[PDB]
Amino acid sequence: AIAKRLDACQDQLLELYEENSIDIHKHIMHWKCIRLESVLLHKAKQMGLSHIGLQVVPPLTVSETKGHNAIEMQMHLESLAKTQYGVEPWTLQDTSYEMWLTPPKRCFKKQGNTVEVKFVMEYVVWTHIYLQDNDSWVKVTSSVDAKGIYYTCGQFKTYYVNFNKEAQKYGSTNHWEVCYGSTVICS
Repeated sequence: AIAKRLDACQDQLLELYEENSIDIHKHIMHWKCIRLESVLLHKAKQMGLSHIGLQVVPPLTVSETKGHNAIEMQMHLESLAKTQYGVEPWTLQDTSYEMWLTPPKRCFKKQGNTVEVKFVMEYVVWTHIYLQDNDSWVKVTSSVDAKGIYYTCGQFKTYYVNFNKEAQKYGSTNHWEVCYGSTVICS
C-alpha cells in the first residue's frame, strides 16, 4: 500500500519536474505532492522501515519540516493563483522555497538582476516583487541606491538589502562601491 502510494506519489513529482511547466497550478501540485511524499515517508519510517527500494528513509523530523514548509508554499501559491498575477508564467524556480527565502523574504518574485557591491558580493534586485496582504496582492518593483536595494509600495521604501549593514560582514570601514550595469553609485 504505502510502498505503492509513495511510488505513485514520487512518480507524479518526477513528471512535474521533467515537465518544467509555466503554469502556477502545476507548481501548486508539486508542493501538494511534496507534502504527500513527506506524509508517506513519515508513515514509512514510522512503520519500522529505513529503506524503501534503494531509497534511504529520512528522519521523522526531516519529513515534519519539509511537510510543514510544503503546506506553507501550497497555501501562498493558491492565494496568488486567484489573481491576475496567477495567469502569468511561473517557473518551478520562481516558486521554490529557497527562492521564497531570498530577500525580500516571504514574497514571490522574478526577473532578478545581479548587482555587485565591492567593499565583493552579489545581490539580487528583483524587477517584479509581489506582496501579500492577507489574501490580497500588489505588484511593485525594485531600485538600487547608495544605502542598498529596495522596493516601493506607495511613498514608502522597504530595503531588503542594506549595503551598510552588509558592509560590516566584510570591510572594517564604512566605504563600499555599488556597480549596476556600467553604472556605479558610491557611499
